[PDB]
Amino acid sequence: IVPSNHYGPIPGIPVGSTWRFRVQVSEAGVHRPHVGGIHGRSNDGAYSLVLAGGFADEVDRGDEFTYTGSSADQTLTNMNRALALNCDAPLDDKIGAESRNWRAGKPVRVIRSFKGRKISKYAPEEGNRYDGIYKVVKYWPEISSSHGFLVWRYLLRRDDVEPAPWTSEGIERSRRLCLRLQYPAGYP
Amino acid sequence: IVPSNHYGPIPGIPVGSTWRFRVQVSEAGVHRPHVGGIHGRSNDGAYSLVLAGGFADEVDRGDEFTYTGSSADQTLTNMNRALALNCDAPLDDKIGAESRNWRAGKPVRVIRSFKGRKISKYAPEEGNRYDGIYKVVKYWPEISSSHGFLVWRYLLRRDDVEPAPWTSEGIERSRRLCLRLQYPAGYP
DNA sequence: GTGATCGAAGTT
DNA sequence: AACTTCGATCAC
Repeated sequence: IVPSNHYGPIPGIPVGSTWRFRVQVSEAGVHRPHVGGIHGRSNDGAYSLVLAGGFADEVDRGDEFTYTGSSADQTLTNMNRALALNCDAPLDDKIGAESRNWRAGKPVRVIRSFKGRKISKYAPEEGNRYDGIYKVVKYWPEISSSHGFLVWRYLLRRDDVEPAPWTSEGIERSRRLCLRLQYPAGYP
Repeated sequence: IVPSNHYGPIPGIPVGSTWRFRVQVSEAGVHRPHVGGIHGRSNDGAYSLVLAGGFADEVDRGDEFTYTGSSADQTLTNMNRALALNCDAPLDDKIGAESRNWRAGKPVRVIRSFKGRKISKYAPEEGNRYDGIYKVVKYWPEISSSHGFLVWRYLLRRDDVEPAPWTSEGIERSRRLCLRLQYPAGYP
């Protein structure tokens, strides 16, 4: 339906949509990789990402959250560099950079998984929930507090006309459209 | 239908049956893990295994083949110990052991994947093929020729009344039962 | 085809 | 519930 390098929201899929399995999200076109947390291209940008609480030192305030790139020190390559390119700022592989106009940054589809409940209060009760479009305000390398190795950190800030699922308006909208947890066809 | 610790062939499923994906094999009960190559229990034995050519130094003569346990030296624990228990011989975590009566060993369901074509001429053209029951003749630790680290090796020998799929009789049987590559229901 | 990956079942 | 584990997809 849509190309793999599609930026922005997927047509016909409103914020609050929830799928049980990652493969459902892949077939839906929201997040193509079956396993990988980040969908993007190293010489273009990042198209989507998933919060599944993989890092104990990550935070989540809903409108803003931190993200970590994918036994050794991490580097700004592949998906990490892809995510870095979305930031409206010159690329800096040493100390990172901060966007001058964060809203000018490339749009990123953000999906929160229930697995993130161990680090995030905004994680859904079940499955994987599309929470909308976020943008990279800044990024920088740092030593991870959870395993002592260097990791790349990213700041994501929400910029979407669609109301957040945890907000009253988002609740009213999710209820209005009867958005509920969808299992695969004929699931036991 | 059957317990997870079931030894021997799965009822109603003849040798030569082929599925495209591992998940099909999991749901069929032939090999429960979705990813893992070995299905067994560390304090009981091994129930099934998959040949997908993961090790370049493995061999396959059809009736007999070598298998390797799952950056560092391997140990005789978990699935490896499980596979070791199937051998009719005292457990030896130093130099391994050789069965006195290999036919007395515990039965192991063996599934060959097309991925094994790079090392095995017996690997199927497509998907994953159940080739029947094998038994562990012996096992021993050795330095892997493909990455220089210590690995545990296993010798499997076929003992099944059902004819092998590559044999004339197995061909005639597979043809007779119209056994062909099965895709998941409603696959594009 | 080679290299990469915040997924699900099973065992423990 | 934590750990172990020879898939499926898309990026290069």
